[PDB]
Amino acid sequence: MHHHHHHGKPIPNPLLGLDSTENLYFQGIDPFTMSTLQELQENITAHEQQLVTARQKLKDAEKAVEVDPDDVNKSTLQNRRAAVSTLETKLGELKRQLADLVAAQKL
Repeated sequence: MHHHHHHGKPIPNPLLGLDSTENLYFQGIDPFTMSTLQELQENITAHEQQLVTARQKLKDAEKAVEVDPDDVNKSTLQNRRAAVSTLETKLGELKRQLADLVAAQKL
């Protein structure tokens, strides 16, 4: 260099005590908890369309006791209506997986 300086510092002051910390922190994570949202909210929707269709399949089984009322086409109703019960059990448990999932898409 081609120049000079005259910098300096004063003497200390009687304030002795805690003067250092360990507050250093960092954060980052994969999106997998909401990749699971995108799968499970789609699982809700597909198991809901399979549930509207299970309603529609039970209406097609009512359409069967309409056309040929054997005790089976009425029991076959209770079977299609049993898929609606499968599907409905799922969607309560599924929409609750979401209420747990969704409450972690926050994090």
